[PDB]
Amino acid sequence: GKAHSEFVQPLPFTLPETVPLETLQRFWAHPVRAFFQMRLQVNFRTEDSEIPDTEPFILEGLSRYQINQQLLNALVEQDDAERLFRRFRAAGDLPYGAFGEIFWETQCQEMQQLADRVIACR
Amino acid sequence: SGIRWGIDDDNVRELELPATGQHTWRFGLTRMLLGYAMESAQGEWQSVLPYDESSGLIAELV
Amino acid sequence: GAQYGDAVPLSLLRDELAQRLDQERISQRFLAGPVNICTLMPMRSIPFKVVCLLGMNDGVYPRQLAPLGFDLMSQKPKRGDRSRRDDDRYLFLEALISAQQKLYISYIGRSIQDNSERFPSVLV
Amino acid sequence: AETLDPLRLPLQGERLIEASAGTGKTFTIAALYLRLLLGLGGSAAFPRPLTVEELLVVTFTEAATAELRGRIRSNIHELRIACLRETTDNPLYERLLEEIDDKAQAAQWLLLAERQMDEAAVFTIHGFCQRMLNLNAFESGMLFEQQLIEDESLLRYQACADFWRRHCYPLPREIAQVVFETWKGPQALLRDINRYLQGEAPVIKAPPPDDETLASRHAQIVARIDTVKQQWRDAVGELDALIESSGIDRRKFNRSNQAKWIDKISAWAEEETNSYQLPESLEKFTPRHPLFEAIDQLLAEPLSIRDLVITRALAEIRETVAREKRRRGELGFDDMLSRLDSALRSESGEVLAAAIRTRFPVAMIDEFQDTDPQQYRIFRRIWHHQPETALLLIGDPKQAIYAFRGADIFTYMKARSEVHAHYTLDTNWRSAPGMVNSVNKLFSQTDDAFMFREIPFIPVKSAGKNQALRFVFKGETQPAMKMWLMEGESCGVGDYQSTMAQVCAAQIRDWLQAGQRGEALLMNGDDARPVRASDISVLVRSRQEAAQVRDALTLLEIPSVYLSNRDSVFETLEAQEMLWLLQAVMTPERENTLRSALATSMMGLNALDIETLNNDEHAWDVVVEEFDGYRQIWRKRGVMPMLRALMSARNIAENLLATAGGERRLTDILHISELLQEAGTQLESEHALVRWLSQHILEPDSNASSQQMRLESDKHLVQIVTIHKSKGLEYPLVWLPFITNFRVQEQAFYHDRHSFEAVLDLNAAPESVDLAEAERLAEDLRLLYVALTRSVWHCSLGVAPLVRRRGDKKGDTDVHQSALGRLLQKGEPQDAAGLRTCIEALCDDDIAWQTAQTGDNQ
Amino acid sequence: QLSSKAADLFDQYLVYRPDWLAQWETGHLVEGLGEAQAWQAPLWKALVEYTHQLGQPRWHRANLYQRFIETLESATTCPPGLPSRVFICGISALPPVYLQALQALGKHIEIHLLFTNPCRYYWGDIKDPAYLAKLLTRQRRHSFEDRELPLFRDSENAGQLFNSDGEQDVGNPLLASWGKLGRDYIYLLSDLESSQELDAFVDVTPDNLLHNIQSDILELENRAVAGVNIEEFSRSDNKRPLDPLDSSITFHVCHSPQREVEVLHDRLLAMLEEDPTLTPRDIIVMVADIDSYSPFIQAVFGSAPADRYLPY
Repeated sequence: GKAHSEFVQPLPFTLPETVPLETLQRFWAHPVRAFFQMRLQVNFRTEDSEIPDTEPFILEGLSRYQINQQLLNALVEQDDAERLFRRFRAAGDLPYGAFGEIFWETQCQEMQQLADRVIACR
Repeated sequence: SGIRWGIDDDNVRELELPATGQHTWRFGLTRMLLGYAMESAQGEWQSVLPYDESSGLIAELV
Repeated sequence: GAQYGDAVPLSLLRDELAQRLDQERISQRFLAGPVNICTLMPMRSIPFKVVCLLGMNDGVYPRQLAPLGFDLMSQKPKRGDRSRRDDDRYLFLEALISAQQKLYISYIGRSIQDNSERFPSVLV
Repeated sequence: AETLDPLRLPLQGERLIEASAGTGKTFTIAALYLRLLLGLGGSAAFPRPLTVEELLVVTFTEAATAELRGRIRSNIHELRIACLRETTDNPLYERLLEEIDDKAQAAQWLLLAERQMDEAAVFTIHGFCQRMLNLNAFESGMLFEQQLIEDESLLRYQACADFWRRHCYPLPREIAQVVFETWKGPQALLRDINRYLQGEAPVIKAPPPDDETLASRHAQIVARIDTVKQQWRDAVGELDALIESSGIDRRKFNRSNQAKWIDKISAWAEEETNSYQLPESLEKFTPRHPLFEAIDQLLAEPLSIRDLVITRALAEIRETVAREKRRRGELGFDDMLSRLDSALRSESGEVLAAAIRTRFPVAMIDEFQDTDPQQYRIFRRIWHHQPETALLLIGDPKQAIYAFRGADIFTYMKARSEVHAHYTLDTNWRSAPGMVNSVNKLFSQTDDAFMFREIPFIPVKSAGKNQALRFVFKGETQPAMKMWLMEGESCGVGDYQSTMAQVCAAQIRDWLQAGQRGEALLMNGDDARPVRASDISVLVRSRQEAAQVRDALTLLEIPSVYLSNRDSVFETLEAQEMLWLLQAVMTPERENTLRSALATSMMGLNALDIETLNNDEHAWDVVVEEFDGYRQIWRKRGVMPMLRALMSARNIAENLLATAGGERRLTDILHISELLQEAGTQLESEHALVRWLSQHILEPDSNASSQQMRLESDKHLVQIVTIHKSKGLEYPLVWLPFITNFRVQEQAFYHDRHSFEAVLDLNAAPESVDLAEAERLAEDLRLLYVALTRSVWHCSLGVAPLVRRRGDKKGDTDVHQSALGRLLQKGEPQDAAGLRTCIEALCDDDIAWQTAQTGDNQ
Repeated sequence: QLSSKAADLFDQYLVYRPDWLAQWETGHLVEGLGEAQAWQAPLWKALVEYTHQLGQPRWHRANLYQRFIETLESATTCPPGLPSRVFICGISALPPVYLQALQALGKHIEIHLLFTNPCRYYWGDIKDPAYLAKLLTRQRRHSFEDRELPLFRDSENAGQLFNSDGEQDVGNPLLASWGKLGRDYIYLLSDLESSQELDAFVDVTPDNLLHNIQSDILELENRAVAGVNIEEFSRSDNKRPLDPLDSSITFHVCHSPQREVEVLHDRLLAMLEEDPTLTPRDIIVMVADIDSYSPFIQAVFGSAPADRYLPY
């Protein structure tokens, strides 16, 4: 039999005139991933996973990352956090009652600790 | 949406569990219909945050 | 039609309907014309030129069915009994004598998991 | 305390035969089976001969059962023809022909018993009880069809979620904060209590009252601290301690902070200033108050909610999962034993107890190490009394390496007391007299080498047929045991695993290069063979140091095969590619996700190959019908006709073979394809196989069928395998590098010295900690003895004097807290100076010791 | 579950033990039985009482064929409205009451039984020494002559038939180990009064190993060598030889059922290729259990390419 040819090949391409900034940002975030996902339009997608079996008792990953970003963006404007806390408790992504309260009380403390030296030079 | 458990409050109280009033199909459909009704940034109404996605001509699936 | 009178929970009807739907078979095309694949059919003896068997290891052939545990005829044997073990051991000899030209018998000797050892059956 | 002649064993009452490793245990049970099957022995035999259907052999693994049945099948077929010929080439059957009175009745009995061999009663433990419960239905309470399942984790977690939902939710925050501090959620809670729930429920030391609820206990603790916090404000305010150089100014600041510490009520964790406020503290470092003795009361016994929470969880989770299993109609392999035990314990089944002993008037047990207390209760209740029905026991009292599965040595410890007779076998038939002398000499320094009087000394005699096994290398010969001493004072075994783990690989490479050049030899008598590059093996304790030893060998350019590969097949790249490849068949129209499969490394295309197909329309149109037909084949016949058509059509199996190691990758496709058939014969929804696969991708279970297979057998590399998967195999050359390090245990869980029950103290009593630590000390010694029933010719090992503290120069060590250091230090704490000559004292013709070599030979 | 199991047991009782049901209808027990009859008897009594109380029909299997044989014993040559001629073949094992009914029916209607057996001479059991003297009558052939079991007197009056059981010296261990059902069934068959028997056996010439096996299992002679004396054990060439390139009976060992099916596929294809006159209407293959093996058969016989695709 004949062996597998190497995947890397010289490829013809002509440079366009105008390029957006965020296109450069997404390219330079991870160039191999960019070459796969915008040059020849494939994506090795981790397909849509199954529904989690229960309500989240504890938060990790993006499910707390966007919460941290939203809390920092709210706290940098020196606004009330109780309104946004009510918003998330209405949305339904917090532990029931006391555990969510304690989670909020520690997350707000750490984001305020960052936000003090953030706002020191605003 | 966040729908994981059984159907209604009778179902969650029949198996002798506290009525959390959330993460059920009635709660999810109410959230989705309220999100069809208004926008999400305007605020909560009945401790339910409306869902931003379904607003167009796709909502017959609801 | 058997004239029952009381009520029934739905689980009886549920699993009874499941077993009744998973009971029916199809035995239509035993003599289609190409090569035939079938179980060792009880009460059958047909001459053929080539006969081949599979799965002759220990603990699988013959079948090992325990009785119900309170049977009466299992304590007083008689002449007209029909045990599955004796039926299989008779069917093996019938299949041996039904051959005409060749024969082919195989089993499993080495377990694929850790290269342990197996054994064929007492008949072979 | 005496040896055994196998013919001279009386088959009455109870007989226990202790048999150490290197014995031929299989070659002992068959002789007794053949003797009892016809009834030889005269004054020391059973009253009547028995047919084969009346005999019971209980064995652990089906791989052992199928081999034992074949061995008896061969022995009967040999002895029967030997009886007809009346002359036998084997001395054992020559001896057994002495007591045979009739040389024509035996030829009838053996021939009639041989035809019934297929249904001989030799089962496993689970199959024994199921058959007995099916045979005895009414008094037991069994259903007639059992949907069998074996995955007791999903139901366990699902039911634990309900307990956490209904017993943690309505608490107030001031109580729930302390609960949240210890463990966050049910997933975190189950990890630390999973091993307690399985099997038999233990007995808890110091049980709290059965009605003390959570709020009542919390308020009681609040009131317990309330009086001390209220009355400390009058205790502070007088100089009742002499200030001096021993009187630190920080304690003045400590009750200065105690004045602040009388602040509130919701604070839980008290300050450490109260520890010096005790009569047992300040007097040695006057009563001084009536409340001064109250703090000594409340700081001698700790405080928490964890005991009550765990105790309230443990019974209810077991009750709920059992109720759900009963309601749905399944039954577990870990449940049938307990179901039989209750029926035997109750008074209803005495007719069952008589009926089973009527049908099975003999009992023998294989290996007896995994003697569960549930099983031993059954055996002692059935056959310890009710005479003229004897029982035999075959046991190997050490080597005890199924504690994580559930085997308990205390059941055997109790069982040794009541049984009277004791027997031991000596002949090895396996290894060198030098090795036998080494394993006899290594344990004669101190009596009771395992802190247990209930297990004896180990006198083992070598064989006589193979009394000249010699290993010769480079001129002179080579002694049995060669230990490697580490230079220095206080170095970790991590230092060995980083630097000096290459020394063993260097010696291995030297051995292989010398063997291929005819310098090393392997010889018996006068015949000789060269040493191959295959039979040398090395053993480790845990999976982590496999990486620490692999780099020491691949640096010197010897590839190494791995036998502890408990990695599931689902973790590799092939399953991730296979999910995309199969789901693209399910979605043959969505052009975004259809292109996932053609870019895979399995499919084998290039960038120029995809670029010319993206722009073209007709080349895209070609593959549409090819996948459409594949979907029709799957919807018509099954996964195999669908998948093997793709495996054949694109000419991929041959093309992978030309690549470097594509044959290594190709096996996993067929393994996954085989697993999909047993998936799809159970599951009937066609679309649900994809969600089954994605569900099984996430959690990597370590079950049987999900493991890999081996590839090469013409040649073999150096084999690395763990201790647990190293049972009953012959190894010429071994290496035991890291057998000097230890790992102390923390959770207090011990067995009582008299009751032998699983007593459990959820607190942290050091008296119980020492008792739970002595068992960990003994099991490491037993595993060390497991490590030395190998190495027919030569064994070697390393050692390192590791001190627990971070400093080096202190004059002591900590290896005597481990296994080998205690037996080499004779139960005393020593140092390097006290160990250097102790190592060299007992060296005579069998201990070739060498210093640490910080260098590379090739 | 209990109701279904009891229904199955009563069906088997009704087909096999008529006298126990006849006694339990009256109400007395039957001596000598084991346990569980003390509750199984009044259950059946109450069942028949209830099914008479409901007005349902009363006749069932046992009292049906008993009165059938009773009214067939005393009648004319044939009652009107019956089939004149009948053939019965493919029989190996039926309950003895069916044979009793066929015995009662044979006096009036012509019947034929195409019983099959792998032996020619008698190989059954014996009850009494007076039984075998009755068995010494003659069996004929279809056209011309008669025949009977070999060496008419000294063997069967000798220690062949041991005092209680059947032949202790059957010889061929294959037959003596596997033919329990056949031996019992032929003993049941050979205990009639109107039984007129005549056979037609085709001999087989020994040329292949399988033909050797069939000839030795038909003629009832042993070909084993135990090696009793030293000369017999030393010599080896007293048996029959075989050609070393014979494949009449082969064996094959594999590791997985998929590999087994692949091996059978390639071997069957090779034999079909080398032998010209072999129609695939002849080759059959049996398996132990079809539900655990049919996916691999589907696999090979769907993934076979069309160039040499054999049907199935």
